[PDB]
Amino acid sequence: GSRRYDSRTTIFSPEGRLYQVEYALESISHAGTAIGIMASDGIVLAAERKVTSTLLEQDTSTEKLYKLNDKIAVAVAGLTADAEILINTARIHAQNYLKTYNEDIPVEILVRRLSDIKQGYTQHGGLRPFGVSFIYAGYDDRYGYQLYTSNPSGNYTGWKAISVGANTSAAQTLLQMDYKDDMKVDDAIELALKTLSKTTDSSALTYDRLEFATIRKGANDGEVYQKIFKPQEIKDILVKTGIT
Amino acid sequence: DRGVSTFSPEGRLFQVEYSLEAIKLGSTAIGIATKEGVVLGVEKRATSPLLESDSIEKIVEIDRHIGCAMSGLTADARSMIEHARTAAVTHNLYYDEDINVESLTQSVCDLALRFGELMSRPFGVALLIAGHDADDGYQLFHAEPSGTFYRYNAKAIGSGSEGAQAELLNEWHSSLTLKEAELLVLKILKQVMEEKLDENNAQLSCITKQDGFKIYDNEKTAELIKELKEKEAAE
Amino acid sequence: TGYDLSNSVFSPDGRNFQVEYAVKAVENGTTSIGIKCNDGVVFAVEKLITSKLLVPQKNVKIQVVDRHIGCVYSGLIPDGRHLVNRGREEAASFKKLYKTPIPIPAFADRLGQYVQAHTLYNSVRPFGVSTIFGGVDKNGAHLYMLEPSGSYWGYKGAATGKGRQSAKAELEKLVDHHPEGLSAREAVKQAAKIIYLAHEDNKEKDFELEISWCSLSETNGLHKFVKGDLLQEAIDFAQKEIN
Amino acid sequence: MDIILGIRVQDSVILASSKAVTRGISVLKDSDDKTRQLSPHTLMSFAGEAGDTVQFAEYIQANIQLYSIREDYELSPQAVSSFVRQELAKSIRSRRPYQVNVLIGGYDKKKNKPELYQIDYLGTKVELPYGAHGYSGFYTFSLLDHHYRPDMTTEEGLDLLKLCVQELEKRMPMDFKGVIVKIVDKDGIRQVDDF
Amino acid sequence: GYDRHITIFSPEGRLYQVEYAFKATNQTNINSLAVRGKDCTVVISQKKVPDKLLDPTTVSYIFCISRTIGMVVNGPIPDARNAALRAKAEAAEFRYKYGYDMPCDVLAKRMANLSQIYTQRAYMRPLGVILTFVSVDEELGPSIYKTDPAGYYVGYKATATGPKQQEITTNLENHFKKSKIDHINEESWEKVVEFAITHMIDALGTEFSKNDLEVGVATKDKFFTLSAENIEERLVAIAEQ
Amino acid sequence: GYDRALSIFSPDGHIFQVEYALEAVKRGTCAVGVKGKNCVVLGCERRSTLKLQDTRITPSKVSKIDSHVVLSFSGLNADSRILIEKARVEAQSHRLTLEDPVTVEYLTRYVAGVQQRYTQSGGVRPFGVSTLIAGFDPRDDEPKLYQTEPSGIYSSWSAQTIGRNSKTVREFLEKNYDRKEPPATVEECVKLTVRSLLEVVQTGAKNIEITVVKPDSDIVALSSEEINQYVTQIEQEKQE
Amino acid sequence: QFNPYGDNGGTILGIAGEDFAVLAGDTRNITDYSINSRYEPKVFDCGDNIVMSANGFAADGDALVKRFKNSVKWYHFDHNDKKLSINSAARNIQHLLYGKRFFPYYVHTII
Amino acid sequence: MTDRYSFSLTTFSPSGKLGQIDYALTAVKQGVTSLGIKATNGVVIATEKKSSSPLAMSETLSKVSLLTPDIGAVYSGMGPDYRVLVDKSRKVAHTSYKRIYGEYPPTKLLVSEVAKIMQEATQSGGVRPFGVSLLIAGHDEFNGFSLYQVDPSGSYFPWKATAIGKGSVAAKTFLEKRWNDELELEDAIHIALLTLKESVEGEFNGDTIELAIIGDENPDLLGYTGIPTDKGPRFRKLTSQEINDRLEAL
Amino acid sequence: NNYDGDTVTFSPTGRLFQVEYALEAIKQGSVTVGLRSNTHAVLVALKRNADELSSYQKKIIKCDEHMGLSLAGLAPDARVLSNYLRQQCNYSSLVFNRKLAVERAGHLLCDKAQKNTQSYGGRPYGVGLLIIGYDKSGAHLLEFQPSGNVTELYGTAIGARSQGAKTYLERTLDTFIKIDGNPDELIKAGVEAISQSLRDESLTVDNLSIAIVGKDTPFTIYDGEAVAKYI
Ligand SMILES: [Cl-]
Repeated sequence: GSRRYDSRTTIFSPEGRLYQVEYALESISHAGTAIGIMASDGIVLAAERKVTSTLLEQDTSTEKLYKLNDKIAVAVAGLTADAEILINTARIHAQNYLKTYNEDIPVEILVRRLSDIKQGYTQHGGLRPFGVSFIYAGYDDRYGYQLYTSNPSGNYTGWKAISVGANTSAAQTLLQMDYKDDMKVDDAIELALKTLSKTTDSSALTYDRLEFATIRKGANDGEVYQKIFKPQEIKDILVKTGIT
Repeated sequence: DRGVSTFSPEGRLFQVEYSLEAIKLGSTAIGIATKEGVVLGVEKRATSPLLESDSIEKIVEIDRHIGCAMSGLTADARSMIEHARTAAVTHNLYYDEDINVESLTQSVCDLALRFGELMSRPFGVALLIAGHDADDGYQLFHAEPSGTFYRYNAKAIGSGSEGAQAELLNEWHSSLTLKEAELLVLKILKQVMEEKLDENNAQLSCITKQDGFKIYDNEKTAELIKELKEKEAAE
Repeated sequence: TGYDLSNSVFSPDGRNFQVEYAVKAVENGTTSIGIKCNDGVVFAVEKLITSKLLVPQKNVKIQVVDRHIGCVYSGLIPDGRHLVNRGREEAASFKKLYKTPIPIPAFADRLGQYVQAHTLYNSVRPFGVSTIFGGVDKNGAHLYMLEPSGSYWGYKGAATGKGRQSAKAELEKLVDHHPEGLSAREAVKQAAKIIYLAHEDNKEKDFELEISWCSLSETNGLHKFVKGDLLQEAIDFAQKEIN
Repeated sequence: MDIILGIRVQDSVILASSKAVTRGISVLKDSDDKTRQLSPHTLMSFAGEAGDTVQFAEYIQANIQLYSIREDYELSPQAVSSFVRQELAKSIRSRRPYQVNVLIGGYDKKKNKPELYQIDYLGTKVELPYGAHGYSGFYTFSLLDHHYRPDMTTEEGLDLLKLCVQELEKRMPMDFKGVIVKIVDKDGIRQVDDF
Repeated sequence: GYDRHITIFSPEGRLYQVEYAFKATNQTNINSLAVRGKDCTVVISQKKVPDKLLDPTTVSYIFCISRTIGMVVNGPIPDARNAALRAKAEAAEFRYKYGYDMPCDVLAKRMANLSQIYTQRAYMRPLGVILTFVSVDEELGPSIYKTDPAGYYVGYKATATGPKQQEITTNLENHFKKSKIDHINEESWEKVVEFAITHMIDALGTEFSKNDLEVGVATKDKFFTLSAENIEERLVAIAEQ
Repeated sequence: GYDRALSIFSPDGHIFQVEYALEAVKRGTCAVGVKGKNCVVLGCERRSTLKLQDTRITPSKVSKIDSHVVLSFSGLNADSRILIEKARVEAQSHRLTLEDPVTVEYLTRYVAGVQQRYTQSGGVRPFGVSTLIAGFDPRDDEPKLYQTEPSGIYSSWSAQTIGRNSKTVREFLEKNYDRKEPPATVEECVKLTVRSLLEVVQTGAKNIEITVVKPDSDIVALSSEEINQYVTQIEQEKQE
Repeated sequence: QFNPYGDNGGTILGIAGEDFAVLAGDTRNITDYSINSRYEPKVFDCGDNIVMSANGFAADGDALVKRFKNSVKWYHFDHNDKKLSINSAARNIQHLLYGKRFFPYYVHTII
Repeated sequence: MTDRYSFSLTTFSPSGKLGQIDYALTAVKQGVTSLGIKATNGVVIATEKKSSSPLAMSETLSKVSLLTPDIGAVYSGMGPDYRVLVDKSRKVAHTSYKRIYGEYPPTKLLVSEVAKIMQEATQSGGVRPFGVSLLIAGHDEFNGFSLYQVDPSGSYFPWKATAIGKGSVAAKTFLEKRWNDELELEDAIHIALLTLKESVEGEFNGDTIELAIIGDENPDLLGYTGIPTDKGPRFRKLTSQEINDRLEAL
Repeated sequence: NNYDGDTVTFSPTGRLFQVEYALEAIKQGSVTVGLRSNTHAVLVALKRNADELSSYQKKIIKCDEHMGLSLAGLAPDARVLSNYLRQQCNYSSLVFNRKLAVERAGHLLCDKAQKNTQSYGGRPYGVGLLIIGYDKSGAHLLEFQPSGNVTELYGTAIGARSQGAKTYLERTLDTFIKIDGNPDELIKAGVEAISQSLRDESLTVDNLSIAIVGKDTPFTIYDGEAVAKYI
């Protein structure tokens, strides 16, 4: 019957690893590097678009940085199509929570929900896992600014600064070297772009090969503003920090 | 790979034959039926001294007139016990009476072959179901994962089974007393066990018409162990 | 290779080897035949007497569908029974909705589509039977033969099983020597002969002859088993021709 | 059940709820506590059809307690009330709706404010300084309209509540066997044993 | 090498089960041809009754799908009948739901979409058949639309299918290169059938008796198959000029 | 639905998927449980490969199932969340129907039952998780400590460890833990738990988490500095 | 409107002796003012020395008696030909009757 | 029966490759060249009508398809997969958008919906990915003119201009030199015809080329008058004659 | 070989190996004998024990007052099939007030066993059954195989060493068929038949199992000291 052709996506190796999760992570290691850096007064999301063309319409393009609600955003690493399935689920969960409790969803609860979905695809159903790793940047009134990451296993962890995708070993060393706890958003912006500039497999880091975003309490009084940077604004911040 | 319910060329179900190998690895359990009662005894086999051995529950009550001992993958037995308890209670609800030991055993054994591609594999545990009813008196059954159950005068299952069964072969007769059976289970357990038999790493139980199914206290079993040692030293 | 391990898999030829292996089971079975006559059809089958302990006339192989259709098959007997059970359901629902009994060509496609359905998936096995069937409807007599692939045609004479070549040769002579046609009572006698001649391929064990027929004149268009004197008359005729 | 009142003062919420439980002809109990603690600083009183009331209250209680454990965090009174309202709004279009009216008195530890929410069986939520369900409002609201002030102390709130209960005991035909009063403040929930 | 057993992509970007279903198509060893007249669409197909025991009247690869649509099949008869029954059901449902007779090209698309599903979904195998649908459509006029196991379909001026399709195709190609029109300029369907048979004879290089052919004709508001005597009359006219 | 029998018997009588789930537990960070006379302490390893972590928001290794019971684990982190959720739900369902919180034994038996069900259900793999469940039964001052594992077997322990290098810390506990006189105070029990982790952990900085559970729903997690004081005192006594 | 119930009349009587028991019933079956039958047996031997009668709506009575007799048969199969005691029969009948709690057997049963 | 293939047929290999998606892209590579160019006041999509036989009527086979009145699509790869995708795309444009908001979806969202269908075939049980790459050109009020590519994986990218299939590498290089941000629609059509000539071997005319535009509103093609706000479809398929006219000025 | 992984797969010679392996399980099973006259039908079964402490596995199952069978092979599968027969017998009685014909009972067993041989996932039944009964056309004896093949016979035997008993019956055919209105002599012929299949072991009191049905005889099983008469 059909058994003959079954890959068996949800099984342990003899070593106690989930084959497909490991291979999905290998897939993600080739994706464009995404970096998150959390500061005391905001969060930075910086990400590298993969070998773009001159004919790509950059201003209407979105492959890396997506908005989940007004307070939470995500940086994607891996299959964009897989990520969008999960992003629409997360967007719904946030609105379900808002409808039920009349309060914006706390960041961790959203992250857990998405991470639980990914876990399900590794334990049951016989389907391949989502080949996606997220960096979640978000704010709530309980924990303030938060950075998380999730991967195809469905395991998630919290971070002060973190990279996903390509060259994370190199990237995480550079972040670990220059990061400090009292750091500010404008400093974190500079660190994010400097790290990408050194870890990039491209010859030079330019505005057209980047997506960039900041979650700031730099909004008029006690409230939070998400800023997805436009191509011209990414070009300006590259000149400001002194990379181009 | 291959079907779960596949027949071998010899005419046996592969999975059922493999589950029997799991049961051979399990800890020893011995049952002895007499006209004064049935005795059930088990090797606890704690994997470390820090494990509180009184938490090892390999002897279990199904109803007041039916007890049960297990050997093999003991986690698999929990749903079997649950079904057995439910079957025993449900029959009492429908018929205002105790359920026959055989009928209970049959109800448990009907689960065994409900596997395919229902559950995904046979049970990896054998059961010694011991009880009493008015029609057939004191009874001991051996319920396998094949769905087959044999009634026994005495039976050993687990890692020391064929050695213990040969010993039960010689020792059993139709005029055994309950006290004689208790000592005989303890004797044979001590023989096949790796570690030295005491009240903490071995458990006794019995089922009598008057008092029903009872698990023995460690203090009570300790006395029967001391009584055994003396009677073996006596010749 | 591996194209013969799963049903519904095209080999590089364009063939479904599992169906062709089902044919081998059919070829292993006993001989069964069909003869189309003037106003009806005659079915006959070889029943191997495995032992003296078999009760004569009891293990009936030919089956009736509705009241006007006869079915006989060679190969895996249970598979044939399963197909007839379906045929009876098809014929019942037809008559339920449309009032009239199912026409034979209509009935033939109901079996055909069902057997063909068992060559579409790997989760089922093809039928291990060639079925010869037919009867009398409003448009007259019809004889069909249905293979494991779902392939079926109308026939003047039909034969399947281990003695099919022997039988087919005999059927071809009848078609040549009777262009104007064959009568129902003639066809019963000839059916008996052909089974007796086809028994040379299964000559180790002795056998029991079983015959049935539908005929507009002889049975009012209804399926009936050939019994008693008419059966013995056909056996005598058959025994005379082999000697 | 019959009479449930609620009043939000300066620094606490006070809920008064009758003790009588009547089954048609006889008063089966005169000491029934028509309330459940949903979280340490959130109390829900309730009244409506038999069985439904307690089943609903305990179901809400369990869900909030489940949330409290999962997140290691107490939901705000507003959040709990919104959850409760949704459950009732879902209920009203069911095969058999919950016939239960509730008051949710809670102290928001973040804002340092007492909060009273009145929700009926339809899922009709309103935040109020003082509230009631059933016929209770008809007698008491005229007194509360007059005497209520937003800066009242808890002791002043209890005195105003006594005046409301006295008016009910005078003019209501049913003997509701007095009320159990409970206070919800920054320190949690406590019961006024003498009333 | 399980990428050749089920309908999934091979490393080359190929579906081998679809390609092997195309090979099952020629297993009957029958050649079909379809051409269009002014008022009609004619389809002819070789008829081969090898066994004398067969009732030759029941041996047919041409089907009457609806009153207006006819279908000829190149491939094994079980799959042919599978397709035929479905196309009949689809044509009938279409009329019930939408209030007018299913067009030939729409049916061809519907059957092609079904065949596409068997190329994508693994549990369903492709049918080893090429379905040539013919009608005189009320909007488009004389119509030939053909479907295969790949789920491909297209309209035709004329077409040919079978082991010797290429010889027939080129023969027809050369005729339409002379005439420089998309059809057979002929009033009666009788002469269009005569054209079809003549150009099959020339292409295949074989002579036909009445029992060697099978003919289907689509006119306005009906499709019908010719009897052996109707074909004989056709063969007589060909021989007499 | 996907019905495929993933957990099946092999010729030698083993269920490899259950055994490979144990290998995932062997990979997981070390967890330890030690019960004193009037307390239970759950120690947990945090691997220091991950720095730049946010320890405020990162999922803690010890989880409250109810106000009186806690659950730590070793193995797949994602898998552990599913067991914890189910356990938490069952804890509230038990309170709702029985009008009494779960016993530690009951809660363990439930989690172990869930783990077992996944070893003979179609279309699912076993949980790559072993748990340590600890706490105090309602209105009871006797400490409770249980262990579960992928196969679905569970049992009670005076002290126990699971995860990577658990063989070493079990060796330590087997010689240092006396049953006749367990750690009489909270201090003594925490000290023995920190000591046992220090055999394996590497650095005694942020790599040790300690959670102390006491009777009557008194659960507290120690801070870095509080644990660091135990680490300091242990090594100063060791220098002799 | 369709009324699924009917009254077939009749009267039954059970008396328990010291070492015996009787279950009597008239043999008249009726609808409204007409006699259907002057001899329609109402009390049945169900095996295992149990007698039964389900008086009232005869269709429901016949259905119940039929089902209990069947219950007796399966009790023998499932439990090694054990005799169904009168007390066990009674409890089994409770579950038969209560099984249709919300569309009852319109009968007064005596065994 | 039952679809017993409830498990994924596309899975991650040790290297992190999704084999079936790569092979689907290989199938797309073998397919006939199609392209898209965005201008300031329009978008053009074009491809070669590769006729399987000269007896076949290539007008009946439409490679360029209307999805909504302001959105059009062209492909490279497996035609049958494209045909069912166009059916599903048209339907989803109604069910998940028009029947809710009372208007047609914007290009990007319809693309998103198509992409979702193609992703699901990449992860769901018992199916292979679609063996096509789409180029979807469209217009909507708030985003203006846009051109998107959609791949077998479900990934989609917006383009100023691009090409897919047989001679895509050469064609993309050709477009990079010619494209600028000040092109008029006629200039884009001219470049499209030049670019497409390089990949075509045989006949190059209006009968062997399919070409459509997303441009100005066509009130002549609306079918009715009387509602000022309804101004007609921006999608228009160029006729065989209209193509040949521009081939003379080539 | 490569075509024995499941029941849904024909071999190149047209064989169903899983069915043949299920057939093999019957040959491993203990011997049982069936035989009939015109008035009575008899089952005689050799019961098998695990060891000397164990009981002897029951081989005979009652299906109705007028029908029952003896088993050989997987006993749980016989339990499933006998339970199905009990129900079908019971449905015939309840709905039609009609005792189920033995021939029709065979047809139902055949069809039930067949569905397991054509579908994926399942397995064939691993048991052979000998059904005896007395219906409106007199005494009957059937032989069920899990291939689906059911066969009406005068006498037969299935199980290990069954060929000896089957040869004896084939010789005795003309004698035992004529044992009308004499149950004890028909049982004697069955006991003498099953004796031809014995090696080493002999018929003891708790080893032998006999059943009988007839004209004025309900299906009744004889075990223990009830069969000591015939030893
Ligand atoms: Cl369609």
